[PDB]
Amino acid sequence: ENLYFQGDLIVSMRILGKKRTKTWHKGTLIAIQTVGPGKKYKVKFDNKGKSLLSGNHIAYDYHPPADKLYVGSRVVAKYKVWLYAGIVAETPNVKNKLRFLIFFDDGYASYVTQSELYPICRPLKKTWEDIEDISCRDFIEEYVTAYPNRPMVLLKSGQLIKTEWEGTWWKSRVEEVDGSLVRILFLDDKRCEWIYRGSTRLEPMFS
Ligand SMILES: CC(C)(C)NC(=O)[C@@H]1Cc2ccccc2CN1
Repeated sequence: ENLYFQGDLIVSMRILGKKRTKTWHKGTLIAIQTVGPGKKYKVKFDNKGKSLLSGNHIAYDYHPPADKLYVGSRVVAKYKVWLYAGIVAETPNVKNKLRFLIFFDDGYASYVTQSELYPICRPLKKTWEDIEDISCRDFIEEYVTAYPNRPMVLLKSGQLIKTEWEGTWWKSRVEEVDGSLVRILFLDDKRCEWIYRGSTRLEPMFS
């Protein structure tokens, strides 16, 4: 069937849709289609290109209130600028200086503000199940289900550790810490990366 209304969605509303590039872009919801138990959402992007999308591949073009965001919520967030999908790993608290921690679908982790977040319209029941990379998907499942039990390594600036990159271990140094993230300096390459303190890319977490 062709619908005009479906839950809180209405044909003609402005929305965000996931493109094949895996970045998300503004468009208009031009149709809602049911095929038995299934639903699909036709989006006309602002370049005139059209996609027929599942409801987990559209997001509202507003920032949700704090009380609708949980650990495990499926969101689109500003990725450092593209909009990219992720999972809420932390909500605002004193220890994170009132920010949201996002685990993006590619494994990148970043703190963001409410104004950098958008809610996915029809998330899956197990919100991680549409994470394409299986290693990332399993990590998020474990993290979200185990929460608030979160093993993390306690690290201090100047500390020498081994960090993973491209499947091998590298000599590295902790440059700074920000909440649940650590900025690692790869010593040979002389460049830095922000990494989650519970990541098994930090050899102390792996071992
Ligand atoms: C862009 C980020 C994520 C900082 N990565 C890099 O710049 C990588 C980091 C790295 C680590 C060990 C050995 C070689 C390399 C090459 N550049």
